[PDB]
Amino acid sequence: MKFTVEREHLLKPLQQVSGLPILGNLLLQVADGTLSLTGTDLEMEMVARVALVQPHEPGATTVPARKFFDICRGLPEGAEIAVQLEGERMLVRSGRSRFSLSTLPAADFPNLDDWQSEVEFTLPQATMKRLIEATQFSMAHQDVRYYLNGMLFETEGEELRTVATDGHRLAVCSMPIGQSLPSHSVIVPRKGVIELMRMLDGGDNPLRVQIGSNNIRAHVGDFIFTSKLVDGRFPDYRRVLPKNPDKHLEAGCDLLKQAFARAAILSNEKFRGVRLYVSENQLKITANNPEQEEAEEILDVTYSGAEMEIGFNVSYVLDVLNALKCENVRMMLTDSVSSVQIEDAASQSAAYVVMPMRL
Amino acid sequence: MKFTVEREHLLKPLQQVSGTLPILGNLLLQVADGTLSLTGTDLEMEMVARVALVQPHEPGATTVPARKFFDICRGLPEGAEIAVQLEGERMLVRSGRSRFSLSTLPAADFPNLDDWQSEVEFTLPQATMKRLIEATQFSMAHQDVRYYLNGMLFETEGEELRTVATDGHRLAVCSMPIGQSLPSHSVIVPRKGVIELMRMLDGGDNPLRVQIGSNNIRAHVGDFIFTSKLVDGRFPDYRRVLPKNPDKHLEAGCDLLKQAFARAAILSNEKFRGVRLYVSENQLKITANNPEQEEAEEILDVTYSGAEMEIGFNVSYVLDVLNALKCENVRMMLTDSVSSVQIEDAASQSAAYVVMPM
Ligand SMILES: O=C(O)c1ccc(-c2ccc(F)cc2)cc1
Ligand SMILES: [Ca+2]
Ligand SMILES: [Ca+2]
Ligand SMILES: [Ca+2]
Ligand SMILES: [Ca+2]
Ligand SMILES: [Ca+2]
Ligand SMILES: [Ca+2]
Ligand SMILES: [Ca+2]
Ligand SMILES: [Ca+2]
Ligand SMILES: [Ca+2]
Ligand SMILES: [Cl-]
Repeated sequence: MKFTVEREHLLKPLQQVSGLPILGNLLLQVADGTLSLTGTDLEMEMVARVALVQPHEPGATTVPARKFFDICRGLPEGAEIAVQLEGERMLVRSGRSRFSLSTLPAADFPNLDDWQSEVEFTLPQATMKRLIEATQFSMAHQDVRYYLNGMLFETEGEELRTVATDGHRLAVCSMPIGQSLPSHSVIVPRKGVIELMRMLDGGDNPLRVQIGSNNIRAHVGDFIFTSKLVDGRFPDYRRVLPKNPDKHLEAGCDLLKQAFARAAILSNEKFRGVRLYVSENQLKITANNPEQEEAEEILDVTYSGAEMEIGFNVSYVLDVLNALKCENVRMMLTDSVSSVQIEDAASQSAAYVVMPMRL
Repeated sequence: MKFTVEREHLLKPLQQVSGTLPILGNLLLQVADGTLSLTGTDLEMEMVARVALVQPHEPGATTVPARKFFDICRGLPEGAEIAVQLEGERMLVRSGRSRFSLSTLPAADFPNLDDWQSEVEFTLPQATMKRLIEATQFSMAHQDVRYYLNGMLFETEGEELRTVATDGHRLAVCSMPIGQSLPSHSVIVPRKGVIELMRMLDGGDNPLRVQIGSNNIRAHVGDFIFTSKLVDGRFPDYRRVLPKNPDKHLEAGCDLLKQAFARAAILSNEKFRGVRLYVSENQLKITANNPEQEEAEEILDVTYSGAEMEIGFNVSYVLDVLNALKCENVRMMLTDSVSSVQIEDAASQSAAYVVMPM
């Protein structure tokens, strides 16, 4: 096995394939004019292809991922990196820098089980990026309900939808993708969502998604990502969206966010409850803590409904306002014993639900 | 106690004073004559910020949670006027239609550092102190049982102020002229004091006034006064650590040398971090290997016309120096395989670095 490749042609591939010792190595394969690099953690896998325009010789080995990445990154910009197998070592040469790395046999590099694609679609990368970003923050972390440690991907009609919830707050985003789809849904593990997201530069290469019974695959240009799905049953987001919230408050996102952020300073550190009092075109936010410190914020907003009060966890609300990254926000209220739904005031494509607190 | 001050006049002061006994988490606020004073302390050191009060005010003192008050002021919008008043045992903070009520602890409970007398004094540009500290800070020990090494020596000699830092394995020294006839004197400033002192030099034309007592150092810049306790004990003599006659002189590009070491370091021992240097006529070779028998080799062109020699080093120590240096070329000054190396900017003798061989 031998190849010589420009440093910069290896850097993006190496970042994508980087995260038993062999799981800490990358499989390198020279075949039919192409260098393929594979990383895996047994739950998921990334394969990056690099075209080889300089002389090369076929073969395959595995090499420590972090050391090989760090050597390539540490070489000077535009360096040519000559790689050859020599006995049990992998030699890396560029200028008068030489490195001998240990290897493990390509034969021992683990593969995901073979599987069949059942559902497939193509969409712009920017659309997948939007879907994931809109909701990623609401996924559970290492919860006993293992099926919340990931993101639902649901096809229906011509829409792809993502749902994330940690059992307390929920995020949902739907986008039309211009293809008739089966009604189907799957759960992608947390780490898979994150790796998928990192693969997307949002650029001009179409993203092709293939879904099997127990696997998902995403293909963009020179990169192919494969993950196991979470084998479990996800909650129905339709049941948590409030029935008929008829009290809509609209305000500038940044003004609302800064008012909540100040008030939060004097909220309970553990449960983070703040109270809202809504009246004719006015919002008052209050917060207090066990030491009886108090905050109050009054803002002009757009609101015409009945007067009401509601409490909620300000961290959950701030998470939403931070995810939204839009000029104006709509808070869709019902009463003091019901959830609130929050949206970009200009778009229904993403919706967030936060539960009421009694304070 | 009442004052109203523009947000922009409070943020920097609050940052400067904010850095289990609860009162150490509070700031002392004092309105007296034309001035709001803000003090923060941890019993070892103290920062005092003065703010001129041009708007109506009323005298008095209290203490308030530092982080909460800072976070409130910072979170208010650009240009906010911040009206403050003590009401009972609460401090009220108002701006626009934002209102906050903070807990207080009595000003009478706020600890003072003991009074002391100034014995040595001098003034110097902020930039000179920045230079002195940044040149050496990285070489201080962290939690060494030789407590005198967890800090920085500040020495006056002739008209020079000098800093020295060492952890017993590598050493940094930097000396700068300050144009005043000084007594010969040394003190050790605790590492936390060094960090806080450094942080107060941000970062214009106000000069620094330094006062040194038997057990304290104070620094005055602009409207800020920093005071620290000193560290007892017998600091090593940098003149003993500097090689006596390191007459083998190698010159190389700083960034070239640094990146060669940084690559070699990848295949060095993860704990001991050892690399080898082979110096020969106008050439340097760096090698590294680890317990898995992985190997790195770097060869560089340098300017060297002395005898051949080899020497081993902790590469982290060398990288630390090269990253501190900020210059085009470096001079490495060698003695033999079992003696320290001295490293300097090729163009300036104002700082010197010494690394022990391994
Ligand atoms: O124990 C000490 O005080 C002590 C102080 C400094 C050194 C030392 C020796 C050689 C160096 F290159 C740096 C530092 C050793 C020991
Ligand atoms: Ca190439
Ligand atoms: Ca992987
Ligand atoms: Ca939706
Ligand atoms: Ca209030
Ligand atoms: Ca003012
Ligand atoms: Ca302090
Ligand atoms: Ca000097
Ligand atoms: Ca070699
Ligand atoms: Ca000797
Ligand atoms: Cl509250």
